[PDB]
Amino acid sequence: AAKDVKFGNDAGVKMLRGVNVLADAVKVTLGPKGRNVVLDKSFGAPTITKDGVSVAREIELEDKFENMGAQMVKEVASKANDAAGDGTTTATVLAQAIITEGLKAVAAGMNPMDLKRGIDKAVTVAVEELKALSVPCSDSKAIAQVGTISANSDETVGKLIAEAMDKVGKEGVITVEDGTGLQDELDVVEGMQFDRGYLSPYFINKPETGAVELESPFILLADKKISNIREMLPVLEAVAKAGKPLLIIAEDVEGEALATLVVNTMRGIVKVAAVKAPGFGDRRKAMLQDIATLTGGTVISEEIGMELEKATLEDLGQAKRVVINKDTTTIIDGVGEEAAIQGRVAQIRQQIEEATSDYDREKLQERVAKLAGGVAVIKVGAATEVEMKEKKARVEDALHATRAAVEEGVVAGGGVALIRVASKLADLRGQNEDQNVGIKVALRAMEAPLRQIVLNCGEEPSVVANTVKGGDGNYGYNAATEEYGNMIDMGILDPTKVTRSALQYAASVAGLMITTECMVTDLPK
Amino acid sequence: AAKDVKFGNDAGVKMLRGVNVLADAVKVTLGPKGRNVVLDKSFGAPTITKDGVSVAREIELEDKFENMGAQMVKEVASKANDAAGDGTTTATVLAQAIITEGLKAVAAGMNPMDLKRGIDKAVTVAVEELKALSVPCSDSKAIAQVGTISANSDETVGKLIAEAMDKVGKEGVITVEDGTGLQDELDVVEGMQFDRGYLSPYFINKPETGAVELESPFILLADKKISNIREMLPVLEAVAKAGKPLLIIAEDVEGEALATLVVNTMRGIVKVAAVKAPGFGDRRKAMLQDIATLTGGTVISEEIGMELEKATLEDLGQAKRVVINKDTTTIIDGVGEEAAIQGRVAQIRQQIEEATSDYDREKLQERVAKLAGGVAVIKVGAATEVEMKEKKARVEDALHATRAAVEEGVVAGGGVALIRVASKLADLRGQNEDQNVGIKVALRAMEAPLRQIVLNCGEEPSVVANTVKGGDGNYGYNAATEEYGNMIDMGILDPTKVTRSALQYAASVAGLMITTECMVTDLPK
Amino acid sequence: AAKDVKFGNDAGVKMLRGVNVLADAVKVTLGPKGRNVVLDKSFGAPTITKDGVSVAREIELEDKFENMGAQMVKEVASKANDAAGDGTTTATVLAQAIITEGLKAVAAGMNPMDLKRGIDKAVTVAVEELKALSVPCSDSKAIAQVGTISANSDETVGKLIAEAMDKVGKEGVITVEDGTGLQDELDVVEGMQFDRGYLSPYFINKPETGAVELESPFILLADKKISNIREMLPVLEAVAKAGKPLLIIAEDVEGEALATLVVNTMRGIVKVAAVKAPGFGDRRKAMLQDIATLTGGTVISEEIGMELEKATLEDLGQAKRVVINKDTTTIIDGVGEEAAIQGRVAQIRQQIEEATSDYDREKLQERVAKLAGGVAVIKVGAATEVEMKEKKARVEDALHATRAAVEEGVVAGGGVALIRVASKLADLRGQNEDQNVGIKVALRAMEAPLRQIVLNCGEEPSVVANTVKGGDGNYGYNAATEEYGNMIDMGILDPTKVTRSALQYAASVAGLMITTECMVTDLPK
Ligand SMILES: Nc1ncnc2c1ncn2[C@@H]1O[C@H](COP(=O)(O)OP(=O)(O)OP(=O)(O)O)[C@@H](O)[C@H]1O
Ligand SMILES: Nc1ncnc2c1ncn2[C@@H]1O[C@H](COP(=O)(O)OP(=O)(O)OP(=O)(O)O)[C@@H](O)[C@H]1O
Ligand SMILES: Nc1ncnc2c1ncn2[C@@H]1O[C@H](COP(=O)(O)OP(=O)(O)OP(=O)(O)O)[C@@H](O)[C@H]1O
Ligand SMILES: [K+]
Ligand SMILES: [K+]
Ligand SMILES: [K+]
Ligand SMILES: [Mg+2]
Ligand SMILES: [Mg+2]
Ligand SMILES: [Mg+2]
Repeated sequence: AAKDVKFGNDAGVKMLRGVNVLADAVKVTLGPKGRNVVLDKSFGAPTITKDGVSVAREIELEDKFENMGAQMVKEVASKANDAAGDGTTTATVLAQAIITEGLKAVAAGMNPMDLKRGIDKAVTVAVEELKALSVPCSDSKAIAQVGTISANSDETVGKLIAEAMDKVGKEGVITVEDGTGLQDELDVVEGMQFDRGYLSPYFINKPETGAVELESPFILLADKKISNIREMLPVLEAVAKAGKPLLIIAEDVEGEALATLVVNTMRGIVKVAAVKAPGFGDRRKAMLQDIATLTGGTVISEEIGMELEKATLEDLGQAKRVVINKDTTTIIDGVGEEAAIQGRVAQIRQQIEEATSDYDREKLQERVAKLAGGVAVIKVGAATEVEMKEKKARVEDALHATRAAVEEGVVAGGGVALIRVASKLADLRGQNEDQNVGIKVALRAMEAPLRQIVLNCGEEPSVVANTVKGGDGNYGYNAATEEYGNMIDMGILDPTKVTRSALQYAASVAGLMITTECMVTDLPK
Repeated sequence: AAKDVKFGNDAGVKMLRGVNVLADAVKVTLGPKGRNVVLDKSFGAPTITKDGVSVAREIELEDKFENMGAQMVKEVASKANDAAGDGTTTATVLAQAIITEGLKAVAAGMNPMDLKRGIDKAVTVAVEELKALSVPCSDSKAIAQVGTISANSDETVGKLIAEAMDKVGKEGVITVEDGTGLQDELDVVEGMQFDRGYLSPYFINKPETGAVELESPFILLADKKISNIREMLPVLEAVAKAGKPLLIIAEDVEGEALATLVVNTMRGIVKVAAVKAPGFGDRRKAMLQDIATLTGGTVISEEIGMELEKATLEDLGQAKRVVINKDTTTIIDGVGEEAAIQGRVAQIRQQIEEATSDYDREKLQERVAKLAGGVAVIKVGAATEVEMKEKKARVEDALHATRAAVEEGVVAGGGVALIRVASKLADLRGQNEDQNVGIKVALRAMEAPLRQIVLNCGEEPSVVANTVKGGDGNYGYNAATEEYGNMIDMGILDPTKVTRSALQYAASVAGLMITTECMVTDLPK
Repeated sequence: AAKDVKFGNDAGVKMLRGVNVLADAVKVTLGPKGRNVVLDKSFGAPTITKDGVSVAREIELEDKFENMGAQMVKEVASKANDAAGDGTTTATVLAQAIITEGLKAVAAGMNPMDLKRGIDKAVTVAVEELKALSVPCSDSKAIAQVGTISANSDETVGKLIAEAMDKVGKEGVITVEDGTGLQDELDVVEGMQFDRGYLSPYFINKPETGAVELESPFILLADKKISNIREMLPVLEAVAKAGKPLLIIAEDVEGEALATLVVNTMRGIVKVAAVKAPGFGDRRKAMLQDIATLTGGTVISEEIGMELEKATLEDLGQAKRVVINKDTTTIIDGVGEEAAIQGRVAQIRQQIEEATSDYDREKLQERVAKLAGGVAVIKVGAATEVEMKEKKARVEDALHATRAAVEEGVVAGGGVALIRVASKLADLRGQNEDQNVGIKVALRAMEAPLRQIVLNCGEEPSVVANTVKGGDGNYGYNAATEEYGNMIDMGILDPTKVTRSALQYAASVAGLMITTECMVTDLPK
């Protein structure tokens, strides 16, 4: 259709207005004193939230160009979310800060490309510096603290997460479900859990959790790669009857075969999901067997001259339920008999005795623990369905944040880490003045998170910012108590990963907008 | 419906306005300092590009007449693209330059036909002169340089392309696919690859790549032309069963038979694709056999009194996958047994020994290399899906440009080649004054590319243009470093083919517009 | 619906405005210096043409009455086109000239009927006078010249046409197809070709060429007229099987039978086309046999007591392909065996020996030549698909014009023939003054073609017209070189047939408009 086309400044003011509406709506929810945002619903009462992502999803503007600016920066939160699962609001205020000053510099006549280069250089060095300052979240105490902090100071949620990770390990699978009513519940189910997700989406039958769930399915344990569907045809049909879904746990399911499975299960033609076998090399085969012993199946390896074509429903393993995430497979309640299973345990138990290497020893103990990984399930307390659904949300977020914290060290929260980094880069320079302005734009935007947190408290941003910059190290402002102190000692930490991600995605989208010269959209008609 | 009709000047100003909107939007993306253009999307964030073609595709104007002018010049980029696969932006700025001055001359009262004749004469001589200045891109170093330059100075992409061409030859087939994650991968697959594309589109089942892809298909190796479908009927039905696609590799598939295949495979009635046999004359038969030995098929030649009717699925060859472009067929992983294949190699290996001619020797070595051409596959590095998808784009373009460079010599880039050519034509004259003005219009437009590249840098076009014209030879302006020097020594080259194409298509469309007296379009209703 | 009704002058000015828009758009394309007209397309770039018919097809006006005038005169071009296949633009400028002055005379109070009578008388005498001046286009040199002139001075196209007519005779069938690429190709295919077209349209399966094309069809050779479908029923069903089309070559297919064939083949119920047998009388039977010997069929004549009912697929002849125009049937590649065919040739070859009459001798040689007419196929050169498609158009038009030239003598081109004729009619008078004005209107309009050709050159119409009228004979203005001279010696000729047709259709439609008193059209609602 006929288009409306805008250039330079005309386009810039439109974009800026669009990012401001989005960022302003989102940033009021930042930190312990975040404010509420009410989102209208077509039916019933409006939604009241302090969740940034929830607000962003609702933002769409009337002016086509302003809407483009809003949808562009909205990409910042979504990418930061996909990558770290937290810090989307932080990423959004960093982006607004960089875009605002960057566009001002452009309007002033500065070279957009140089501005972007300067911003990029500052971010590159800032990230290195962020790593240098990064400390860990390994022990259960740290995990508890981060969990508590991520749960709005709810020490309860903190303990839960810590206990759940103590059961299945901090790398294990953990889920949260509605509670039976009052008092939380934590139980490990099959069963076993290993680090391997679906070999492709679509298998996802429950987009609510973005996971795949199968009930009383058959489990094919093939010790090899599967490229040709032909091999599956015989077993797939055997499973076609008995009306039960099939879980493929092979060394890997490549294009040809995988593509077919995706299409067939897409047409209701037999429900089948595929995931890679745990581990690699030798231990892979040994582990693929542990699953067999657990599900009562039989490994189909070519090493013993076995063919998938010559595989009956008797070779297949089976369990009451199996769940698979983007990167986790959990088999709940397997058919395997305690005789075989417990016997398998005894075997591996001796393996540990004959262990001549710590590495081999560790790997073996990992198997016995799993067989004797599973899935830790957290059932949220209650006392009224409303509160129960709420606490469930908090536990979910706290878990998500703590998981991120465990993966990559931690740094002082409350926006102080970025402020310390910015101060260390005061002498950073580029190839020219415009690049230097870009560097300064980035260092200035690095104070935005702390300033917005303070602003949401009802305090003065410049005063608090000035005071924090005055000290050093982990010295920061505790917005919950409105007292200065050592952020680490007060338990206010952020996973280095979310801080880094927030900054990189903010600078990335900001750089693109700053170097945008023209915009095209449908004519308002 | 009722039409709006415009004549002369009224039509001219409309056309000019339409080409200006398109050219201005496109030309800002020219060269190393090209600016970004933001293209609106109905959903999500806007597209940000420095790619001229991407911008042109989005240009459509409200005023019916202006839109006609935009769509007309848009033909310049598309034809230059189809012919050389690069230089569409260059072609667009040349067209705008020729159209602008040409229409001004017309408004001044000059004869349109003479103006066009003059422009044509200048372009004819300019092309001859361009050939005279043309130098080569034969060795891997040159290929690497061009690749690097086409990849925005990414020496990585440069090395990749150079290595890929070193594997399958600079005339061989090369593809790029998403990487497994971090670090690039280069592997040659079946298999073999020969220079023959689909005998007609439609066979193209994947318009994304504009190629045809078949999985585990049967390969009919007929040593003769196929005109009558009757001959195929028996084999086509044999292939109808077993549910596998068919690849026809005959001496040629003419109208009657071809037309049927296009219609049938068009109705899902058996998937079949046809391509000519590699080479011609004697070597053709020998090569058609190499394919047989590779795919485990049997050549059906009339020389041995064989009929296609009397051909079973046992005579047909077979491979896990085959891909065919506009002019390349690649058979990946053939059923042929290493015994037969490796034996065939030994045969041809002796052929080379008994070779009494270099030509026959070269041709034989070509066969052994292919059997012992295939398809080089480039898997782009990664480190996040976003960057991976981006680098993939660059490798694709760099490859496309380097391929063009390899085909036809090279000339100084940065728009200097056309400037040198223009200076050599200062004394060119026509049959009259109007023809002389046309010649001058063309020589003036030849400076436009260098001027726009400089303008995009933020420098002064006239000053740089003046300085480059001041020197001679490969003396030019390096827009990346903003330093003058020897364009060739700095590695800034353009395939003579893209420069020539850009100029000819620009002059061609410009000539048509300049000689347009009337425009007809639907009434804005 | 409610109508708008206009009378006399009100209607006249509307008509005149409508013919002026159409004629003005069309006439700029007249002659060697014709200008371009740009025609808008709903998708892609506009069409740029110098072809009058192409422009006329696009002309439709908003004002209902003006549109009526445009559509009426548009009938001039279309009829001239159908009758001579050239001179549509010439016919259009003659019509505008006659209509313009004629309507002015009417407005002045002159009797419309007398004006029309005068115009008619002038045209009647002018045509006689045109015949008197008419010279021939018989030898290949003349054919080459006309072809070159009709191909915009492209001596290449001229040679092609000349060679094609040298192969199949100037009365033979000639077609043009896309070339294989670079360099033209001329080959005679079956086969044989005779002067007989489809016995009715509808059989036309390819409206693009307005011809009928059959592949591997059966050929019924009945030596008699076919009125009753009953006779065909048995053979039609035999042909229903084997899934092959049928070509009926009988003495003639009359109403009843023909009507059925048209209806059945109209419903996909068996594809059958019918054409009369070549020649008449005795030679007819002999010729019908030559076709049999060529297609391997059997003539079904009642003379030998044969019935169509008792005719099997074995009696029917057969060929790989057959094409039939409005007045030409060409059988390509017949099944007949070279033994029978070459033997038949020997027979007729002796016939020529025993020939006691030149007439019988000529007729026999015609048969041997055909059997030892066919269809000459011209494959246009190339060097890029665009240029190839263009040159193909030129060859098509040049062929069409040359064919017309060959049929009926030639006269000086460049509009001089009509000017010479007009000068010879200076003393022509009618029954009254109004009739005399009508005569003058017609003689004045006869200068219009030369004047428009000159005007398109950018020269002065009155000066050139005055100078040409000053000399005599073939003295004219060469618009290509802008030099006066002998039109015939310069090779600028027009078939007398197209000039005559252009004038008669122009005067015919003009006469109708001039005698129109009232117009009725739907109310603009
Ligand atoms: N007591 C506190 N004092 C100061 N800052 C705190 C305190 N508790 C938490 N924070 C900080 O608040 C920030 C996180 O706030 P919040 O969860 O509202 O936004 P986000 O994580 O950036 O985005 P999302 O909407 O995805 O949660 C981090 O900088 C965190 O360290
Ligand atoms: N360092 C450089 N200095 C000057 N010119 C350069 C430099 N590097 C590349 N170029 C030139 O830039 C031009 C190519 O730019 P670009 O790829 O943006 O446009 P294009 O090829 O004309 O069209 P497309 O949009 O199809 O790519 C060529 O003239 C090339 O030689
Ligand atoms: N060198 C020439 N000088 C003068 N007149 C020429 C010359 N070459 C061709 N002509 C004339 O130009 C006329 C034909 O022009 P043109 O083909 O443009 O129009 P047309 O045949 O009247 O209509 P159509 O659009 O059907 O072709 C004829 O009168 C022909 O003799
Ligand atoms: K919040
Ligand atoms: K570019
Ligand atoms: K013309
Ligand atoms: Mg958070
Ligand atoms: Mg390019
Ligand atoms: Mg003509």
